[PDB]
This record gives sequence, C-alpha cells and structure tokens, in this order.
Amino acid sequence: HGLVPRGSIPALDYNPWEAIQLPTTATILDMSFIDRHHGWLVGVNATLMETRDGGQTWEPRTLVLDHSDYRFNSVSFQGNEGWIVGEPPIMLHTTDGGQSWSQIPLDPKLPGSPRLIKALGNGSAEMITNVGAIYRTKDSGKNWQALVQEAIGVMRNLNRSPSGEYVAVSSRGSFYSTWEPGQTAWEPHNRTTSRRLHNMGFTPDGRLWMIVNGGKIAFSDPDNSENWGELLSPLRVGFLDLAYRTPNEVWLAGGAGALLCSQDGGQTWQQDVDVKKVPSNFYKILFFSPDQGFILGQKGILLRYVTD
Amino acid sequence: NAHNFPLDLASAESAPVA
Repeated sequence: HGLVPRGSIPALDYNPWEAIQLPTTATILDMSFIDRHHGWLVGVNATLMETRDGGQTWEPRTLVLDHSDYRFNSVSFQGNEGWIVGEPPIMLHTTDGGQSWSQIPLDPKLPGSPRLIKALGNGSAEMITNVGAIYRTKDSGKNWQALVQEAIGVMRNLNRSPSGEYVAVSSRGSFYSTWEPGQTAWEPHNRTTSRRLHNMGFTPDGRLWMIVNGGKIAFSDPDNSENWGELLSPLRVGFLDLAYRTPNEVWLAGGAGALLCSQDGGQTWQQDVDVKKVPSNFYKILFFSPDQGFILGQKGILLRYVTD
Repeated sequence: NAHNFPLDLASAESAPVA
C-alpha cells in the first residue's frame, strides 16, 4: 500500500506520525487536552472518548442522551472545565476533567447550530454557530451574551486566532468573513482567486493562510491582511487543513493519505510518503504543543505525532 | 441571507448525562 512513483515531490526523510485505530468506525471531529496526558476526543454518533496516556490509548465514555444521532462538532478544555457542542443543538459541560458531564439545554432562540466552543477557564466560554452568531458565558453556561449582532450566510471551517478573532469561509467558498471583538457585524471579504475557497486560518505571525480548490494555498501580506501572495502549488489533489507545529514547520493534510510538510514556513514542501499507506482522508491537524499532535481521519483512524 | 441575532440567551438548569 502507498507506493509513490519516481518524479514525485521530494520525500521527507522521516515519518513522525503513527496511525492509531480507535475502537470505533465513527468519524472523529475534534480533540482537546487538559494537560500533556489527559485528553478527550469527540465525533459523529455522539462518540466521546478519553485518554490518560497522552493519546496512545483511548476509552469510550458512556453518555445517557435522548438519542445517539448527535454530531459532536467541537470539544474544548481549559484546565478541568470542558465543553462539547454538536448538532442538532447540544451542549455538554464538565468541571471535574470529564468525570461527570451535564447537558446544558440550549435556549431555543439560539441562531443556527453550534459549530465551535472555546473554553476560557473558570466558568467562561464562547460559542459560535454555523450562521456566525457568537455568544460568551461567564457563569458556566447559565447566561450567554451576544458578541456580534449581524452576519451573512452560512459559515464553514471556523478558525479562531490567539487574540480571539475569527475567520470563516462561506458555505460555497465564494468569499470569506472576519470578525474581531468590538465589531457589531462580521466583515465579508471577496476572494482573490477564481478557485473556490475551502479553508482559512491564522499563521503564528499575524497573517492568514488559505486553501483553495485544486490543491493550491496562499498567505496574506504582512503589510496588509487583505492582500494575498502568489498562489502556491505544493504538490505541483485537494487539501483539507493546514497547521503549524513551529513558526517554520507547517503540515498540510489532504485526501487519500496526502500529507506534506514544509520546513521553511511554507516555501517548499515535502511529502510524508509513509502515511500514504493509510486509507483515509486527513481532515484536520491539531497540534497541542511542538511535541503533541493528532491528525483526524475517517473510520476511527487517527495519526499521532511521536516526538522524533 | 442577512441575520440579526438575539442579544441574550438563557439556559434552563442542566441535567446530568454522565
């Protein structure tokens, strides 16, 4: 499996990723860690699993819900306080590291369905819905206040910056929108390529990155977050996520076992050929530290970063 | 489609699920 022919892009000398099969065929959608060893992952069909060895092994945790059809979209821990949101609207909360969980009934006025929750610690969190509504709680989810008043269309692939900014691609990739605290509305931006936008996020140096249709990426101008550099073609395949491990080491995950690494901040790319054996799209890269990282696949497949 | 969002939400009391 995964034999790559001569003439491909240069190969990485080393493979730091190990494939793990979870005790499920459910697709995993998000993961969050309390500390270096204790973490949680969530996915489709209300899948919830816990690790206590840093993600080498995972155990399912039983929940008693009214049904098991929920898609758990996002999980976030800050210390022992953890939150999960999913669709159709559901929110779960823990204050003891996930020993016990409570369902927080969501106000039926909630606009759209939850797509992301961010734990801020000590009773605070913010939640974003697929229509770009943003709500903050400070009292463990009893009350929520809107942080934005207005938006356009359905958002996709929400990403949050270290300072609490958000960027989102529209549901058809025709444009993207940004928001930062104090804005009453998202601000939409026209895309700069013919190719439809698939995903966008933040670099560790205050820029945006974007993945566009046809296996191309680009980075915004440091002088001007609204000017974009030249389109790059890492593989000369569609890409699904991009994530930094360090300021200069970038990983780029795509369909059918495609996984590339750049050690020069995105200038040149090398293929991790070893993971091409694994029969899965790579949907999402999560680095929790320079040493600890996971890639979410299908059918209960994860890749785990081993420090080497 | 433009949307205008409720400014405040409130949650009923939580129920244990685990």
